[PDB]
Amino acid sequence: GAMNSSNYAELFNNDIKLFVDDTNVYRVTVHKTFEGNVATKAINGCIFTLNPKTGHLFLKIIHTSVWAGQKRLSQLAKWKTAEEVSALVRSLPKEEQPKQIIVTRKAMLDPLEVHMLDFPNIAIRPTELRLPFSAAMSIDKLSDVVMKATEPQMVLFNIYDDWLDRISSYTAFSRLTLLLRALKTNEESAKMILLSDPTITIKSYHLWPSFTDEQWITIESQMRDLILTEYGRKYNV
Amino acid sequence: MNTVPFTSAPIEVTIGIDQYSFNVKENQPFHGIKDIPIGHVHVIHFQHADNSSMRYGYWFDCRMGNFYIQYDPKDGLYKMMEERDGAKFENIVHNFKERQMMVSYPKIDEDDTWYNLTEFVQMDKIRKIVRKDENQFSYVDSSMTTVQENELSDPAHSLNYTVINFKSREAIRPGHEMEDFLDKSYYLNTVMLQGIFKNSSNYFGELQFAFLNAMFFGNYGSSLQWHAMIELICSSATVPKHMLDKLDEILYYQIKTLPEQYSDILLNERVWNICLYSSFQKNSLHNTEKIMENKYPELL
Ligand SMILES: Cc1ccc(C(C)(C)CN(C)CC(N)=O)cc1
Repeated sequence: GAMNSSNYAELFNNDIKLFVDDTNVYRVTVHKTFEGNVATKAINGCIFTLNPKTGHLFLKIIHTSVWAGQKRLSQLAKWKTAEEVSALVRSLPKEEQPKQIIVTRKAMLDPLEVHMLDFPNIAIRPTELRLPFSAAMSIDKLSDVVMKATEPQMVLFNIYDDWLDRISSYTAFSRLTLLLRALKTNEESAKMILLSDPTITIKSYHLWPSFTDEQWITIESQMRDLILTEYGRKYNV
Repeated sequence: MNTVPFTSAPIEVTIGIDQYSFNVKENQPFHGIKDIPIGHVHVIHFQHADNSSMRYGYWFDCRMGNFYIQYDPKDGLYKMMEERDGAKFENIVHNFKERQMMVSYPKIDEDDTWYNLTEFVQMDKIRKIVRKDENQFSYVDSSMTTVQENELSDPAHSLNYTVINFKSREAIRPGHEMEDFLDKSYYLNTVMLQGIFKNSSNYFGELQFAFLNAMFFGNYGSSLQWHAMIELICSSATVPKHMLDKLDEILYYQIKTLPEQYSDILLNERVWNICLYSSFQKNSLHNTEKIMENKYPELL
């Protein structure tokens, strides 16, 4: 059924599963026309498809050309997402295909179920979690490759960098969701925290800085403080 | 005008014939129903006084044989049977009519209700949905499940309605996933009408039979079938104009005939609001929309 606080450890068992987030597939800027009307200009987007156990991220870049001449773009975006996820699954060897796909927004369920009719044994699930994957475009190198794309392009990363060498996938996912929640609530502060100490660098193929275990605890502490503070500045407590 | 005699009425029972009903006391002399209009299917149905559980009944067409009802005290129900001896049958009927122990099918002359509810319903199609080939009439009851219901347990006793499933490979062409899910015209016109039903008359016949089994027996899977066949049409952008006009008439009379106090259970909020207000055909069901609004404005 739906994924929630109660069945959270299932994410880290040995059944292959993917989270799919479509929040950054169809992206626009809204602007005024010369006549004083409002129009949108699309910008490149991405599907965020993540194995939470391994950290493998399948980042399908959605180039603005896929919207040309199309109507009802927000609805098409859900079907385009579903088409691309279905294509990804079919491209994987059978032993690599997921047993479950968890969508972060319930409106993806019917589009994905229809595109996956050929895979009756893959369960399509919603979640009750309010996961912060929309903030993936606050990760500088992910945002960079999406904005630079001139054609449709599948891009990869281990969103956990090398963390699994030292921590479990439960702990890696918790760190990730805390980082992303922070970036979503106050990107400027969050990025200030992550980069304040010039001596800690980001390896060329890593998305995050090379913190020691001790430095990660300090970092994670600062990210919590931010999330509670912003919640302070928002609600006045 | 044809007749279905009853050997006796040994247990208290509400007897229905089409949209009519007669309430009978234990061993009260209800010996038959006479003056049944020829040219239509009919349904005789029963609800025992002592156990309103299980409405059940028989679909039949008097052109196909001489039929009668006889209570079976072992199986505990009124059973339809065929009398093959024509002289025995006419003699039985004439005696019962002389004692005036047969009620007259109480059709008002102006009244086309039954015709309008059974316009496309044929016995031959009924007998393929209800498989029991040794009989010319078809038994249905409240509890019988449909083929599609059994997929999600006794096959011989199933309602073999045409399986409609909007998230199935039959419904969705590879490469037209979004197109076919949001506009079911391919599924309606090519898969179902051209492929399976052959024409819209057979489609409407099954839709009307599903409704009638839902209404007369509270058969839940029949109600699901009726709503699914409505939804398939309303969710299709391209429907022949004659089918839409006829659908509006069909549904109008079904909504007109529905008991007011059974609307809560027999009408699916989501299908009706979608068909009347959101779907492609939102503007094509004027009669049905007007009666729905004036009779069930709560559902909407
Ligand atoms: C429930 C119900 C039960 C019985 C009937 C009769 C037709 C027999 C009633 N006859 C008029 C009596 C008679 N002596 O002929 C009608 C309706």
